[PDB]
Amino acid sequence: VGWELEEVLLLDMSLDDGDSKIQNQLKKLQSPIILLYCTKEEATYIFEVAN
Amino acid sequence: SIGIAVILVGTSDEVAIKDAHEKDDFHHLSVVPRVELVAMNETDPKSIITRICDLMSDRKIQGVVFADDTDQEAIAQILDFISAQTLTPILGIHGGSSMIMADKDESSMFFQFGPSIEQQASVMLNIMEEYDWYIFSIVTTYFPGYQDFVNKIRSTIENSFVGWELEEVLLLDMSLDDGDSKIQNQLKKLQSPIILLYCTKEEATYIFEVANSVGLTGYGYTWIVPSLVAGDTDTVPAEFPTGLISVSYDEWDYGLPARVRDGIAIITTAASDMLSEHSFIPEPKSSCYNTHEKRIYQSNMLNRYLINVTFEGRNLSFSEDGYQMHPKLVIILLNKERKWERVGKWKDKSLQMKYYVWPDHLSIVTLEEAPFVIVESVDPLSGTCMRNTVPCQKRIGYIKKCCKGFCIDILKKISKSVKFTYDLYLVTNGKHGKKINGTWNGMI
Amino acid sequence: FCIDLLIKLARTMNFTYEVHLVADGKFGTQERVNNSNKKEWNGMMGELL
Amino acid sequence: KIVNIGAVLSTRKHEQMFREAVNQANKRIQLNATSVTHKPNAIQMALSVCEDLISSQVYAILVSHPPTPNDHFTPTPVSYTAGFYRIPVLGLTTRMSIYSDKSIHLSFLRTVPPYSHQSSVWFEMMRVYSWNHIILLVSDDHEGRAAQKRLETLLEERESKAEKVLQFDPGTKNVTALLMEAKELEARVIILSASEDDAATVYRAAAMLNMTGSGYVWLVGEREISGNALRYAPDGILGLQLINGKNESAHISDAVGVVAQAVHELLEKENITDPPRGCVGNTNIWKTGPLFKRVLMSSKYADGVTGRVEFNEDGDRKFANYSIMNLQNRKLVQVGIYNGTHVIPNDRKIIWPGGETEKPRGYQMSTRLKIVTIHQEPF
Repeated sequence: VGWELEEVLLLDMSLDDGDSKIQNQLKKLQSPIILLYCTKEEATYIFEVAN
Repeated sequence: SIGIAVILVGTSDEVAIKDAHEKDDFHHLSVVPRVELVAMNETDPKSIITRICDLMSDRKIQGVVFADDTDQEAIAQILDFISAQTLTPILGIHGGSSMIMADKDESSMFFQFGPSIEQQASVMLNIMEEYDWYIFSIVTTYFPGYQDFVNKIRSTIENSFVGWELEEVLLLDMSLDDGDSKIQNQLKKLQSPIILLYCTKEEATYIFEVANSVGLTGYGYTWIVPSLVAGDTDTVPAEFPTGLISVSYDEWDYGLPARVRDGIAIITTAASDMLSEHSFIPEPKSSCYNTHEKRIYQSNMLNRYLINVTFEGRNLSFSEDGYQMHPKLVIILLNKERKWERVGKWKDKSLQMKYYVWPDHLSIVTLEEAPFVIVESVDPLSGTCMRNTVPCQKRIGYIKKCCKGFCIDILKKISKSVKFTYDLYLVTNGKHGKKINGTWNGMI
Repeated sequence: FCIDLLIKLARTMNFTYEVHLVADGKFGTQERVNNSNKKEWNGMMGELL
Repeated sequence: KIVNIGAVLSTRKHEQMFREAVNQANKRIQLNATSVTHKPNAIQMALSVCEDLISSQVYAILVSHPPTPNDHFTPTPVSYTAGFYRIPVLGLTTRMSIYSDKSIHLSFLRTVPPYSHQSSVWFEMMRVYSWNHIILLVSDDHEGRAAQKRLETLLEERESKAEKVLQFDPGTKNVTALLMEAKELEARVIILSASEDDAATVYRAAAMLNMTGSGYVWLVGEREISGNALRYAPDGILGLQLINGKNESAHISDAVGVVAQAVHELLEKENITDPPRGCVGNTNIWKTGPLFKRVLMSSKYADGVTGRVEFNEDGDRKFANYSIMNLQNRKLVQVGIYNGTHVIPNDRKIIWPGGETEKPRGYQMSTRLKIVTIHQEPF
């Protein structure tokens, strides 16, 4: 079945003042469907960064 | 004689300007220009007002040329009264007096050395034509020129056969309180490589900051922006993305001594034609007291001749609204450091840009073969390159042509499959390839 | 054929008409015309608008 | 401190109320009044704005209707001269739409709506009377273009357009050429946005083209139902009027109150800079001025003499109220009202142009058609 994958992009928590680069990293995400995998705390941080 | 009172504000080269008065040659027109130079600091508008009328009653000057260094827009508005109440021509050659105001008085004699927002929009489309950029997007605030800016762009799109695709005309209102979420909601519809922004200089930093929150400010984008946002090119707020394109006036080349010379010429030759055709010397009441009784004498005729002026083969023609029909504009681009560098030059609807190629992306060589790579001249039906063609260059004589063939159609299908950009160019050193003295020439 | 169809249209829609041929003699296309620098239709298409 | 709020108003008698108006606000940290009459000469008017500022250091300026019948150009000397320092100026009795642009009039707020805001009345009146095909008779001036520009925007909101937007040069004596084109148009609803002088020419021609008969509707603003235009307007002119536009004292009291609330807002802030002492060398732009102007729009009055006083984003009035006259028996009798959100017609009926009691449809069908054919062999 036709499957196409856009990005497997990884992003970091432990980096201090990493908000600017984590936003810069998330720029490459253009696909309409996201398969997220992180902690519940990290999910809000990702969602607020995507916010 | 003609009374002209060139006024300089702030720091300027008065001696250099005074020399241009001697170099001003209008013997053929026989204008007798009585040019007077007065220099005085900006101070207050009452001083600005009282400098003219008091000096008007002293020499009965016919015209005024006003120069400035400050970027206060209020100077242009104040200069309209003396152009309207006193019916005396006023030239906004430099500074704040050259800040083009869209709407003037219906009887004002004011004229300015600047481009209109429709003229800046037209050249912003010539930049995209030169490099074959056809994807569009427009983002405007509630600034008063937003209606004219968008209308000129939309009209120019449909009046030409060149393929123009306008995605959205996104409009953002800054009056909202805590409307960053709302301003982001509208701004999120932006999905075009090229964005034509029109707002105040302050708003652009706010816009770019919100776009910074999105983060898609500049990576392959090329924001094109009028000179309103650029403002003082010395001060870059560092929130402007690198690669910004703006259309500024020729401040680098046309210095104050150059502009003052044109100011004297424009007033003089306008009166000479009236002094010859109409043969009536304009001598209005120089006093500013009880101007209601002074409206019997009207010099609306001089407005006609001031519009159409020829000087040294340059069509120094204004508008009924006070712009310049044929201004000289330069396209300024942000460099890697926060510096505006001139890249282009627009004059008489011609774009003499110095960048032949706009700076993955890779370069590709090509030859001329019968069914594989056929090079043709630029398309005359609509301009540039038509369908099924790509733009290719050749050097002898750097000329942009259109390339098409079996090999190119392969390149087009490969390019959007491998997801890369390219710029073809034909061979000058030879053909396919030959090893001469251990050296390779041509495509290989 | 067109005029016979036109007469039927008038009877069934209760209107009168004034048939006049095309000044240009052409059906209609979008043209550049650099003299005026404007896109306009020519002839039959240009008489409707 | 001694916050100065002095105005520049004509009608010496009205200025007496301004002193009482300031004193009333004080009873409600200090406001001082330095009202000065209007200089008849425009050039002398501009200097007196800052010359009176020398001894006052005023925070805002109020301008009103002068004794002269110009009714425009009066705020220009007081707006640009004060606009150099970003001093907010209040448009007590000015209705021209030129003062609605921030680029040219940088610091100006209007306590009355401009003439170009009548088209908000008209567009909502359409759905009340079920009208969709209209004819616009705007003029070539900026005032005529502003009315056309705003009316068109509302029309596009409903996915509808005006049938024709005929524009005529102001001061034109022979307007029959313009109205000649408007006769063949199917729309019988005519909207005129001209001045009082230009309206007379339109009315004279429309009378002799038989356009004032039955089945015709004339929607008209305040300028063309008064003065010279009223003396030639036909019957059934569905005019418009402002409740208290000509009353200065109604607006001064509300205007003074609005600035007083912003004065309280100005009490607490960061880096408050007092306005320039005079016009000598104060080239500063009064950085606090934009802050004063920005908070002056957001300052909404809970009550007032003329109801709630709200300022638009462009400084115009918000949620105003308009009165719908009607030239019944040569007498303008109100047959409706505007509550700011929708038209509330009066109990009495409307006598339409031509004396028609029933509401005209305002539309027609040509029936006679022009048909263009080409020469084709079988067709």
